[PDB]
Amino acid sequence: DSRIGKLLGFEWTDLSSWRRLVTLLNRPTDPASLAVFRFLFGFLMVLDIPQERGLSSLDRKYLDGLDVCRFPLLDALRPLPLDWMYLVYTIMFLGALGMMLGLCYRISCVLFLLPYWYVFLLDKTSWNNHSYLYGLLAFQLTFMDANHYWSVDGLLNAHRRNAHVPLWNYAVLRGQIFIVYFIAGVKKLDADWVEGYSMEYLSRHWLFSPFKLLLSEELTSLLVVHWGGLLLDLSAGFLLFFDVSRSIGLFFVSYFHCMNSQLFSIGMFSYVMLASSPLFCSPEWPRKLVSYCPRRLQQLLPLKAAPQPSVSCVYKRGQKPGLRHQLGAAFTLLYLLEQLFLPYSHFLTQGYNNWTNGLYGYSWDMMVHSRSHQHVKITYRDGRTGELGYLNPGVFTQSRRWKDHADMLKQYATCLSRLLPKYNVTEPQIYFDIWVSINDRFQQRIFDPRVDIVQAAWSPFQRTSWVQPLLMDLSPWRAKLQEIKSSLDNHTEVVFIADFPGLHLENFVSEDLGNTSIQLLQGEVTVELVAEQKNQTLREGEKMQLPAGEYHKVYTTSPSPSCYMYVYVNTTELALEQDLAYLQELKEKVENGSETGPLPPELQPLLEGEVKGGPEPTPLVQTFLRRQQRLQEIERRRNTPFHERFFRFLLRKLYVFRRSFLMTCISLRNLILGRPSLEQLAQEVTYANLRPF
Amino acid sequence: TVFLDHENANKILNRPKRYNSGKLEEFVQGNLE
Ligand SMILES: C/C(=C\Cc1c(C)c(O)c2ccccc2c1O)CCC[C@H](C)CCC[C@H](C)CCCC(C)C
Ligand SMILES: *[C@@H]1O[C@H](CO)[C@@H](O[C@@H]2O[C@H](CO)[C@@H](O)[C@H](O)[C@H]2NC(C)=O)[C@H](O)[C@H]1NC(C)=O
Ligand SMILES: *[C@@H]1O[C@H](CO)[C@@H](O[C@@H]2O[C@H](CO)[C@@H](O)[C@H](O)[C@H]2NC(C)=O)[C@H](O)[C@H]1NC(C)=O
Ligand SMILES: *[C@@H]1O[C@H](CO)[C@@H](O[C@@H]2O[C@H](CO)[C@@H](O)[C@H](O)[C@H]2NC(C)=O)[C@H](O)[C@H]1NC(C)=O
Ligand SMILES: *[C@@H]1O[C@H](CO)[C@@H](O)[C@H](O)[C@H]1NC(C)=O
Repeated sequence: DSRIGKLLGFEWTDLSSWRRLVTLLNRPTDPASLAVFRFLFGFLMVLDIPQERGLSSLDRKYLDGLDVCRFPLLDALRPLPLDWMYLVYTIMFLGALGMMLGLCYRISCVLFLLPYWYVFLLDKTSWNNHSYLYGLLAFQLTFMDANHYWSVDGLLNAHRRNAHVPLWNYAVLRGQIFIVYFIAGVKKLDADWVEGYSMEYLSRHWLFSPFKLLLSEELTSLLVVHWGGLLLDLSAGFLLFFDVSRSIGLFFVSYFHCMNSQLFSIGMFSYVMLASSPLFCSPEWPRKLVSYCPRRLQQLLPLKAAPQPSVSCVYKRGQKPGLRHQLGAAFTLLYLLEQLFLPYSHFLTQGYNNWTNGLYGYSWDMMVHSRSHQHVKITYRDGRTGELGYLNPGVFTQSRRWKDHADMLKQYATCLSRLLPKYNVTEPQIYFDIWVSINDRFQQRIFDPRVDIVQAAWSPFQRTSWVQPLLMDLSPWRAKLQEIKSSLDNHTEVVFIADFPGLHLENFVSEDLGNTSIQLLQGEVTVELVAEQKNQTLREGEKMQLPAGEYHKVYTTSPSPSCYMYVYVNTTELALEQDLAYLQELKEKVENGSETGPLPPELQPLLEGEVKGGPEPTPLVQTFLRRQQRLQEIERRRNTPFHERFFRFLLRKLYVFRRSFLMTCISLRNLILGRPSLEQLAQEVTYANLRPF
Repeated sequence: TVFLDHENANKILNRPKRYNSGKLEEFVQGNLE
């Protein structure tokens, strides 16, 4: 009767003692909403396994005989052969179907949970918040009794058909969703989100077309996308909980998730969140929905009668709670506390720290950091002869996330140290030099260019000594720099550099890039030309014209970091564009009737459009024909009705699903009944890749 | 492909590969990245 009891759903005296707390957390509750959420989640994960987990592409990621560098959380973990991996994914699929239909629920939950986490821990390059969320939900649902309503196991066993469920089954889920919002809200209280730097180019999408009718683009890119997102993230968890504010909250959250689904390529995250949002509503909403339907429909939909007593709920008459109830309450408290604590657990595991905090995936800081890399140099010194060579930046790797984390860099360095000796190299020493900019700052080194990563010292619980600090002092420059970016022509381009004392940068301007110039914005630098071995000393506000086709070095010789810039124009591209414009002008003149004189023989193929019975076209002619063909193809693509696009989308997805199924079938046959002749394998692999049409 | 020449190793001003430039971590690129 108390107002607080009505708003929060419980009275204070229920928390006075441990027994009353257990009774509150194990009170009867209706199971319908939990069952509906179970079905939706199972369906979404079943649709997700063939697409994002990578079963469609698994035959060229774990291929036998290929030498690749893996990034497992523990170095002990190693992938199995391909066939056993296909079997593991089959077990995942069976578990997901079991969860969807509610058949042998606990075994299904185990069969989905264990393989999912095995795959998740096997590769740190595939971590994202929407995968950690699926893992957590699978872990939670393994203990919740979601099969008491609308489940085949309900038909099989009468005692678990339309029965009561304890309240904590809901509570944890609700809490989880709240955390997923609220932590994000506090994570986005950063200087790079409240000021409009992150996701600055997301305001041009056509879905924000109506908003531009009332506000300018610059304000639309700060008020709506950034502040609106922060307010929704902070407030949605509280809005959905209270009865008065539930409707507006549901409407806003649904709109937010639909826009996220269309804007991004998150995948199934938005749909899962939409499925989870109604869970804050009353636990019996599907039943009242089923009641308000014609009797004919009710003959096929789930039951409408009241739930029966269960053995997994504490009923007041006084009943002494057993062991399931106490364990449930303790699990709820401990799990929620761990979920709150883990995102801020970065002060213990300092080894994984970087410019950002910890590995991505378990922090809930979604879409608050953009990185733009400029160059990556991998140098190696042979330990026997002393020769110095350079490797390709991304060799023996399948992701590009090793450029931003120290631990992954160490693993990659050890992998190279183990694989290179197959290429006539003795015990090598590897140095890395990586340029990266976060949220449009000066491009700076992330790893020290003089430290041997192979013999460097790294432990998870000690801070790394070879990660350059982020130069926050040059944060305000992001204003002024932007102006320079908008004061250039359609051809000139600019690249900014900020360098630490002592280090030097060696660059080789390509022969194409004539008219390359260097200007210094802050500090003292010295520029050395090695062709004649002459070094000059540049100070603030000085511009130099560097040679093209040779090497130049820049040294910083000040106590503080030095900030400078390169301004360059592609002269070859300019000449090609001018010549193409001249050719197009001549073509138009011939077409419109001007230039009555006979066309050059080289022009005749252009009018004909086909190189038949004549000399091969010049490179300029080939380029012009290619550009014209590309423009025609683009025009044809744009002038396409919606139904063709939808048909192509459906056909592509059908091909992906069919290839997944056939590859799994061949893998299972090979594992079980043995391997047929190599010609048969070739024929079946050819059949698998056949386009459906 | 497993080794790069000295001349081509150091091209800072060369146009960065515009393959998912300015990409946020939370994305399923697909097609082997
Ligand atoms: C891209 C955005 C947030 C990142 C994100 C994503 C991708 C998620 O998947 C999340 C899932 C759960 C919890 C948080 C998530 C998250 O943070 C802002 C997207 C903003 C949207 C495009 C703007 C329109 C919606 C606002 C709320 C309308 C407000 C209207 C005002 C006039 C009040
Ligand atoms: C190379 O120098 C700069 C770009 O590196 C450009 O020169 C511009 O020259 C025009 C000539 O009228 C001026 O109006 C612009 O203000 C200049 N841009 C600047 C100073 O940033 C041009 O791309 C090249 N110039 C030459 C002479 O080759
Ligand atoms: C041009 O000046 C620079 C900066 O003073 C010289 O750089 C150094 O190069 C010498 C070469 O013997 C090294 O011993 C120093 O350690 C370098 N200093 C730093 C701070 O790295 C450069 O050698 C000069 N170039 C010429 C051709 O004399
Ligand atoms: C500068 O502009 C030129 C065009 O004038 C670009 O040239 C083509 O570049 C591609 C690779 O991107 C090569 O495969 C072609 O052979 C080039 N065309 C030629 C030689 O006619 C060039 O890539 C641009 N960038 C640089 C760094 O030179
Ligand atoms: C040199 O290295 C190559 C790398 O493929 C190897 O094939 C070759 O046998 C090596 N030659 C000698 C003489 O060791």
